[PDB]
Amino acid sequence: EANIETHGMVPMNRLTDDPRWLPAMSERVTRMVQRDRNHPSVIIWSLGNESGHGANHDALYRWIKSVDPSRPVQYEGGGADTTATDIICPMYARVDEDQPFPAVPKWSIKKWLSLPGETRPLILCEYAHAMGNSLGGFAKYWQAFRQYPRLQGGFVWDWVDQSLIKYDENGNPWSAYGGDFGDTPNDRQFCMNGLVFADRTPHPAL
Amino acid sequence: SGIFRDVSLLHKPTTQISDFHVATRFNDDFSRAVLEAEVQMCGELRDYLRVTVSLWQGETQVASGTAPFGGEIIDERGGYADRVTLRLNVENPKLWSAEIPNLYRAVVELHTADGTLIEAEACDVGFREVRIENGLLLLNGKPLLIRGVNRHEHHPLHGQVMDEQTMVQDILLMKQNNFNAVRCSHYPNHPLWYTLCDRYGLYVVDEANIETHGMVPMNRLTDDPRWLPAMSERVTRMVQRDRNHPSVIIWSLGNESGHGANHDALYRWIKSVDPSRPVQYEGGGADTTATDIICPMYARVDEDQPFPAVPKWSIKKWLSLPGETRPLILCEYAHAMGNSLGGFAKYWQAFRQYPRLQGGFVWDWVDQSLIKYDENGNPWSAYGGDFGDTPNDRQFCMNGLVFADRTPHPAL
Ligand code: NA
Ligand code: NA
Ligand code: NA
Ligand code: NA
Repeated sequence: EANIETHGMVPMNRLTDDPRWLPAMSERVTRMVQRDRNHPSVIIWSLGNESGHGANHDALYRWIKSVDPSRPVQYEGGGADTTATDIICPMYARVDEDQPFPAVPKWSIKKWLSLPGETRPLILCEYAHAMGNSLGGFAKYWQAFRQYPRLQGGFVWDWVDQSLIKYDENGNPWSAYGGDFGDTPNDRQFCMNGLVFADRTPHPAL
Repeated sequence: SGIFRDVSLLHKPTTQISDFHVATRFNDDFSRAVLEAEVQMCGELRDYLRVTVSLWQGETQVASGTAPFGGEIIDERGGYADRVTLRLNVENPKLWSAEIPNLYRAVVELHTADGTLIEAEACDVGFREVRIENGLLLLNGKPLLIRGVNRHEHHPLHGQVMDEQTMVQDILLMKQNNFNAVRCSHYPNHPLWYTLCDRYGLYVVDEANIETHGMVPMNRLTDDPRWLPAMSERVTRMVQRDRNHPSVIIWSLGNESGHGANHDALYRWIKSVDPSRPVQYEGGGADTTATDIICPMYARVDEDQPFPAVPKWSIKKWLSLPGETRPLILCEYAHAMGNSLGGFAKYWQAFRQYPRLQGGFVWDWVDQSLIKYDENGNPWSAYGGDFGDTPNDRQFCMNGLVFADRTPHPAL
């Protein structure tokens, strides 16, 4: 995945729809493909994450398709099914329940496949948000993946808690999140979404 | 068996209207319509002969056209000298639908050039466009949601003889219980039925009288070209009879006859002769090349039924199978045998959530019970083998939302 996320912009595609930022975005995509295109484990290129959908995405999608046709390109931003992705790749679309947000709805993944004119496979780039005591309803996803041919799985969010170690005054280490370093404004425990702890000990969800 | 519909004498002149077709074409917002009436004559062609086609709404004549016989050039040999096609413009036509069944009256006059009437024929015209576009069945540009029921022609005292009073009672009860569509399971109905559906507002699936369900396999006759002439008359004579009715929105090739090459042939025949209506056919797995609509019977909402060559996928799953783009409308679902219709709300949740799930037709409208009489004279409702008839299938003829006297079951 290219090193491009402009999530804090308002709207999200404010830079990715601007041709002044097309040269900077183009180097994040093209230098990734030039570096990693011989690795067999890389099967899909991603244009980045949470940067809306802009014309720069469409351009860099087509660049990758011209330079390396051996790998699909995916990109979730701007509604998970834009012209910049070969795969319907939503984040946290539910199995049976629609979430009808105004310009970027998250249809239920069963419903999304049969929308008129939709033919791509669907692979969730993020699903089953493993924040703390979580992964409830995980079996519903895997029932749906096994039943529906174009539901070809997805990527759990995510592998490892992003906790950092701090030390108490007696020397004992402890796992720290968010604003435990004086860092403000922070987002507290939202960095810990892992199936495993930061020392790679498994959570029960694993 | 027997002579179970009307018998009539019709006197025509020797020079006569022998056929007429009414088509309606629209612009993209349906604000201008062209009525195209093709009229064919039989008998002596005279140069004085004329056809006038007039369009009437209530009492006001909206469009008229007068032309001698003579079609446009068709091929190297010419055109039909015994046909004439009139095109009438209608500005802002009142469109037909099941919600608002706006009807015009078309009159087709065969008359001489000095104005002497030879013979008139006529039909009700409903201006509507039925089309499948981007995987959805549209009526007048809007995606339909089919609230349908299958309806046999059954009367508990008269058997299979239909009368206007029972037809009107069925249509009223259907509309009063929020049905908008009826499937003619599984044959062309009495001719009055389509008139009443035109006037009251029901979408009709008009179905050829072809079911070979008892064959082994089911397509043993329908895949045999020796039976193609017999099947071809059941389809072509239905389309020639009923193609001017606006309530008929879909043609059906029949029911439960497998999938044979004769189905593919007759599908393509209808598509060539009448492109204004989709063709559907369930047999051979509900999604063959002989149907424009995925039209399974009793496919479940969420549960697959993976039968070996004719699986019934869950209707949500069926829509997204690779290469599948058609709308899905169950030709039969929610089998209303006795105390039934459990799980009916699951279907209607699925129909409302999924755009290409455009509804279906409940099996079925009326119990096929017949009345017998006990020794003291009291009537009672009889099924299956209550007439000494064997082999029989007992109470399986009673699958209705209403009793045979049209009293509602609780499922209605
Ligand atoms: Na799958
Ligand atoms: Na997070
Ligand atoms: Na629907
Ligand atoms: Na039955």
